[PDB]
Amino acid sequence: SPLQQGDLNALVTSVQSLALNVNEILNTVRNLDSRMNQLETKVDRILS
Amino acid sequence: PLQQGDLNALVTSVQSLALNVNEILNTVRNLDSRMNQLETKVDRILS
Amino acid sequence: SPLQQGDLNALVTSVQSLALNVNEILNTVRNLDSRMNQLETKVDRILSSQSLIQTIKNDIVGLKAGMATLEGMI
Repeated sequence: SPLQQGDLNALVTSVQSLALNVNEILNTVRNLDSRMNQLETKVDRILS
Repeated sequence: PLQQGDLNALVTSVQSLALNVNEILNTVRNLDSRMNQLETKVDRILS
Repeated sequence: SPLQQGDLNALVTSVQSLALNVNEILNTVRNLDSRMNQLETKVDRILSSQSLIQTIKNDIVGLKAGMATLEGMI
């Protein structure tokens, strides 16, 4: 048989779970974005 | 059959990709940590 | 008959084009980590400056004490 589904589904599950993981990453960075909007509003206040 | 022994490179590459996702996790974590630092700073300022 | 590794090769070039973009974002986000650390450094600097601000507010409370003393008579 040719190259079988071993490495195939190995890399496939890898990239799929880690793509949903990248999604969770960008959600955490969205939390980061919100908190940096907060801090930047405070710094705009103090600069005013 | 096929002679495509060169797939191990791409396999370890997608593993390093897993490490890359965990590394952007470390990224957002360190940014959140320095953010907590500066938010304590701005709390001090507002006080 | 089972399919062949056209699935392998085309999907390889696709996932590799996307993974290099992931790694490019990783490069720029390490740069952004360094820049955010520098922002944290500068913010700590300005907070050390607001420590001189604390010293000056203590100077002002001393100054109001002195002004009350001098004003006491005339």
